[PDB]
Amino acid sequence: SLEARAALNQALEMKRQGKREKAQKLFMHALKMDPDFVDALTEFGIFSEEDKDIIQADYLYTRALTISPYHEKALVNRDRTLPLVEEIDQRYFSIIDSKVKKVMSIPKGNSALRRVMEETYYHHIYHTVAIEGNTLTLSEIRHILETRYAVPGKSDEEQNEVIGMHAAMKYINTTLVSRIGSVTISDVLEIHRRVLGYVDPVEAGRFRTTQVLVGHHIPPHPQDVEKQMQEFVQWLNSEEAMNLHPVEFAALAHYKLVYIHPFIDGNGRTSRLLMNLILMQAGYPPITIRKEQRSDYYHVLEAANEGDVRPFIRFIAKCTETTLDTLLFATTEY
Ligand SMILES: Nc1ncnc2c1ncn2[C@@H]1O[C@H](COP(=O)(O)OP(=O)(O)NP(=O)(O)O)[C@@H](O)[C@H]1O
Ligand SMILES: [Mg+2]
Repeated sequence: SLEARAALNQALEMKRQGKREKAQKLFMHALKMDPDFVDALTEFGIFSEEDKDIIQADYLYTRALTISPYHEKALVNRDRTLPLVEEIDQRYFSIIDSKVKKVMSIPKGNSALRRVMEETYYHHIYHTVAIEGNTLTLSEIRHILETRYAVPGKSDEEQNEVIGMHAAMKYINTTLVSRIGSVTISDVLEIHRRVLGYVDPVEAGRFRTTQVLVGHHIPPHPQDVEKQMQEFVQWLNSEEAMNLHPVEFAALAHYKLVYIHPFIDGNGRTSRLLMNLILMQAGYPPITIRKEQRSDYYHVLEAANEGDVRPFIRFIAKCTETTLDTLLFATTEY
């Protein structure tokens, strides 16, 4: 209905100008011209809730959600599955909480833990670069970082990706983990400057200025990157975010940054480092997304882009448990 679209637009204009009696009559007119106008049902719901008309607001929201019989069934069935899913997901977080407390309880000086923390550190760099096509072996990465002599017939780009990750991880561990106060945009830029500096020092620590494609994802226009990065770091330091479970917080931080895709390259590596900063600041160890999980990783990011972030949170939860199980399993040393 062309009149319904016009009635709604004019209703939102009258609401903005504070004339709510004229807004109400236009909302009613929009629904008279198109009773199934989702946009007008939802907006008239928001308008109703502002006036503390909770029953009317709920009626309009529920109407918007149940236009056709298949929507009706979807809402009935979802209301049944949700509590069962909330309970399954919460159980999994409590299993992770239990294994974190077991790893944390282990005394820092322990011979077994310290050997394993070193071995996994190189494992973690291997996975974070190998997942984007880096063909370096675990032994080659140990050589590059322990000796600081290059490896034969393997591109300097691949080797400088490793050096950058090492530099970025050391920077986080020394400067950011223990530091008190807010996470700034400059903290993210400082991580990116080290992650990408040794491969592309012109672009390292700098937001992109061009339109890009990330697989199936359309990140914001470069003109909007800075605005969304300001809203992002506001959320990072928000009271809401500090009340989230660390794994959820770390997972959402990771997803939100790769969604914005603010750099021309190293967005994944930076997001995974920011993820591990948040976990370490909450007393969890750094976790790995293995090379083998690339397909699953991309699938849950695509699902997040299309309006459900829970599969991504579960995937990060899964990855966290695998890491904790690896630390705990290495009591074989002791
Ligand atoms: N559909 C998607 N939506 C959002 N982010 C995505 C999507 N697909 C992939 N990504 C992320 O974008 C990264 C690739 O962007 P890029 O700037 O090249 O980062 P990178 O650090 O070079 N790559 P990587 O090591 O694989 O994370 C992927 O690794 C994911 O973290
Ligand atoms: Mg890349």
